Amino acid sequence: ARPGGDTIFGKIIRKEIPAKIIFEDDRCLAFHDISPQAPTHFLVIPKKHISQISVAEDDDESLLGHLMIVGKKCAADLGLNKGYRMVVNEGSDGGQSVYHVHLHVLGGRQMHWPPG
Amino acid sequence: RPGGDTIFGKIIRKEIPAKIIFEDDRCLAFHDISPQAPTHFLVIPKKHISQISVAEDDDESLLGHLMIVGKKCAADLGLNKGYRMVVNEGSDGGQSVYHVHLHVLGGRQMHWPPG
Ligand SMILES: Nc1ncnc2c1ncn2[C@@H]1O[C@H](COP(=O)(O)OP(=O)(O)O)[C@@H](O)[C@H]1O
Repeated sequence: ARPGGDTIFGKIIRKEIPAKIIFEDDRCLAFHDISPQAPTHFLVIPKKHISQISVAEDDDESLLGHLMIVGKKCAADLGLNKGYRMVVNEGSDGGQSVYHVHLHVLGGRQMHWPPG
Repeated sequence: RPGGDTIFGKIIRKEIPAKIIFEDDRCLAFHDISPQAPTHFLVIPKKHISQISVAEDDDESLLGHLMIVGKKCAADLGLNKGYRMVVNEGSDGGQSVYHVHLHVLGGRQMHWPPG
């Protein structure tokens, strides 16, 4: 197991391929999504490879919460003052495509209900 | 006031009924009264945080706890094919109640975009 894991996100974490990075620290990375579904759409990912939220450990609590705090801070820095939606997809019914935990943050338009 | 002045505060205080799934010292999980999937529940902190935008760095572990409780409840609700977790902020996010809440939806295919 490489730092960052074996998915495409591991290449982003290891800087092998570029991404438009909003924030980085020793625990996580936030970057814009290349297939945006809203005028602003970014991802916050842990540097630790957790494949899916369903396999997260109890002591990954802090890390998961950090993703959300980083998300909210990045949303504010990106000017999302009218609101936004955070999404985590799990497995096939959740529409998860990349098996590395990631938090979507979408805003800049009205989001509708249901959320897919 | 502890747990707040929203309907979710009333639920936490047991003043009105809810379809409670799980409780601990710091959070409550209950089925959404307006479900959008065959399983649709909420995980909420007992601490009244109005919205994710005002959460503080010291709330990190509590927020993560909502996600871990959500995953554990999803498993005990039979959701083995997946699910979607959602936090709405503000008007554009479609936030319905100004008390932080994590939605967990599954039991059907969730689609893209997520609203
Ligand atoms: N190299 C990349 N840079 C930015 N976004 C990426 C890259 N590769 C994948 N993505 C995005 O990663 C996201 C993965 O989320 P998942 O929840 O796994 O799938 P989807 O949500 O597309 O059905 C998608 O929104 C996709 O565009």
